[PDB]
Amino acid sequence: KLSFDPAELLRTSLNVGDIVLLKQCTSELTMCVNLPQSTTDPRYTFAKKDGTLVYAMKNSVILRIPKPVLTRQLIVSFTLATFTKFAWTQLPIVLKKLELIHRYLQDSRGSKHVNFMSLVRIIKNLNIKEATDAIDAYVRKVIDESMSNKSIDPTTLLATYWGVREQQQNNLWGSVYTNTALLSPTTVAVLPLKKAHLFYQEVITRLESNDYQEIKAFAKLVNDKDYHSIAKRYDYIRTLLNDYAAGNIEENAVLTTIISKIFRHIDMYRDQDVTRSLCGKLLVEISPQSNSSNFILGNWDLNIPKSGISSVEQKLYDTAMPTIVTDRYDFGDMPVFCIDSEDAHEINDGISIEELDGVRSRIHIHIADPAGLFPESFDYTKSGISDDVLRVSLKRAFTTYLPDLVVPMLPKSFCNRADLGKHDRKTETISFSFELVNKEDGGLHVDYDTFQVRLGIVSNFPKVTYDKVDSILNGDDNSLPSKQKKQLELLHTLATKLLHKRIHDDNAVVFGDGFNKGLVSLSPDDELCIPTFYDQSQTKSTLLVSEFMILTNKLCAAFFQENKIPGVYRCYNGLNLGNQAKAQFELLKENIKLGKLPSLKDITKISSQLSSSFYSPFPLPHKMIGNTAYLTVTSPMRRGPDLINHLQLHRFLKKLPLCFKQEYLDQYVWSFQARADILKIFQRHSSTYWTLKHLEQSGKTHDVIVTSVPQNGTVNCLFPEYSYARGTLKLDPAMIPRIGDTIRHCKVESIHPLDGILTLTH
RNA sequence: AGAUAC
Ligand SMILES: [Mg+2]
Repeated sequence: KLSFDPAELLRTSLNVGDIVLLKQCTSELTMCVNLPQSTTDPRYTFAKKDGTLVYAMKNSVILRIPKPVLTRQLIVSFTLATFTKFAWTQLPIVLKKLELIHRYLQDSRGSKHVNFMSLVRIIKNLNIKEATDAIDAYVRKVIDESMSNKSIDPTTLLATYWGVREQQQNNLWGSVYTNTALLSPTTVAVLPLKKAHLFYQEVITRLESNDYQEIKAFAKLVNDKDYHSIAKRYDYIRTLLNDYAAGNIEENAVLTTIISKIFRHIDMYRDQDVTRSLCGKLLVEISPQSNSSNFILGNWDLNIPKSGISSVEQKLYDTAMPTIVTDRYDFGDMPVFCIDSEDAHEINDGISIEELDGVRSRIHIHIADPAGLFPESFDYTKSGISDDVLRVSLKRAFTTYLPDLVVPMLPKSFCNRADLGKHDRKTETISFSFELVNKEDGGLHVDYDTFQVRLGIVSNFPKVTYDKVDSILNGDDNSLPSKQKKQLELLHTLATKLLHKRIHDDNAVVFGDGFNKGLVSLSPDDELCIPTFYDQSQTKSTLLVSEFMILTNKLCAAFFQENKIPGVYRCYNGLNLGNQAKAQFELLKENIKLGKLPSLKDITKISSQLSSSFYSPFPLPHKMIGNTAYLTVTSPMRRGPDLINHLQLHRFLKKLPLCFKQEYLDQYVWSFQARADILKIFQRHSSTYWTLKHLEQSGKTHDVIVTSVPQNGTVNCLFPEYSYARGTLKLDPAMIPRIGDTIRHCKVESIHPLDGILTLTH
């Protein structure tokens, strides 16, 4: 065991024996020595080289290496020491490689990510002496050769991480993202030498010369409120403030000091902690009157198009057209229900039912077929991907949905063509058909032998929204044909039994009330700048739609496995938990069978025992949805995993050579999981920004629920009324509260929206 | 933190 397989990360959860890097101890190795014991305290116990323990949140783990009292302490310590030693020895050599291959990976035009693993492999497999010979070809040989085994050397891994954190300080690499489920790094940006490293070197130089004269000249202009000259003269400083508020340079400490000096020289801002919000306030103050300014949108990793690389790609997307334009089953005038919101972009799904008997119904799930618009759907002559629009699409591994804006994974042209829901238009689908039988027990049974996958056509699309459907199933609405209206009631009654089945039979875990309140929508102004809040609805139509997609996705799992097809699955492992905690958890899991579903107060206590879901190149149980594999196909225009599962289908159904061998898959799943993580983050970050910006506009008291153990006399908390208003409370020393506890009257200390900071007193 | 849709 000198190397390990990245796959054991997916197969395993955090467990004792794991060797970790913590956010606390980024420069010392640690090792998990105990798991959480209760809901009262859900932290893991880690041991340092010194035998000193550390208790930390599962998510404080930045990277993970999978697996007589004194002997145990001794072997724990000597192990950690050995790994550190061999790690340190490589490090001066690794820094040299990092600077070097940074020359080959960099793109001159903007930030560009790379799989962190692929990167580690290059570090290991590279000879500096051969790379410097006047016969480059070598380096490119090592990079392509990174694809093979796929095993990874832990010490090189550790050293590379350390090397990157070091060269991060020179604006050579972006942040290292650590996936929540695997607890391991996924990707890191490679920032351009001239546009970021070098630019900020010249900035620092020009600002410190003649004892910070230009800092001084600038701060004067600000105090004299002459914003005009700032524009002509000091735009490089606006840039700097911008890169701080957006979160691009928040890790370069020189620049933070520079910024401290500037605030120190400005009257209003002089005494205040240097926070992105504060850079935002200033930058707003010295820039022409806007209506809103979400600066998170400037973030390089969020990677919205602004000049750059993505600005190049959208120049293609704007003029791209799916001229790839044949043996499909036609469903005729059979009606297809596309139950989406009024404010929807991509219509990926439709439902059709045929009532055959009182006992039996046949179901058709018509998924848009974006895979069809590309030569790769059918072309067995060329292995891999030749197409521009397709490579780009897979790079934007999902559509980016934010309260501010949306960035579709696919071009507008391809979306109009592939979209469902266009009435009386012959519309290509991929359709999954099967039959359900009502069972004697009142239950329901699914005939997998009915299950069928076909390339179809549909054209009869009833106009429907989750609301219209709901008012229909209440009787409020009767604008629909009685034949159509009854297919809905039938579908709704089928889902109810599907859901009841998933709970009692698949031991699925399904959430109750309160879980998605105060979500964020922008409203426009006298410009989308007004936040309005809502709850995600759990209704008859959502229940209907959801139950079927879940089922569709479960079945393609079965299909891909039985036919030995490489697919992108979505998995969920859960946590390794202490025996007393596993009972606190299990006690809640029987409550869902019995009829009570968990409250968010109840979930807060449980939330300290949950994992997150992750994509995988091979089947693993998604242990929430049920006890079985799960492969997402229902949203091929907005999820890359689904989109890839479709190209495999096109190949298979036309009995062609498949598009992807299993090896090409692991590379993409890494690419996808990376982009998935970034998006979860920036979704939370922006909505938080807006939750807080509203709490600012609204003006001192609110009720909260405790969500953490006191660390330095302070707890984490959340607002029941708002999902993205998470803060910290300074506990009153006069008295300690448990997790899930409510505190009704609380004083607001500070609010920093661009930073996500919310502070309170009791 | 799970799920669906977007
Ligand atoms: Mg829909």
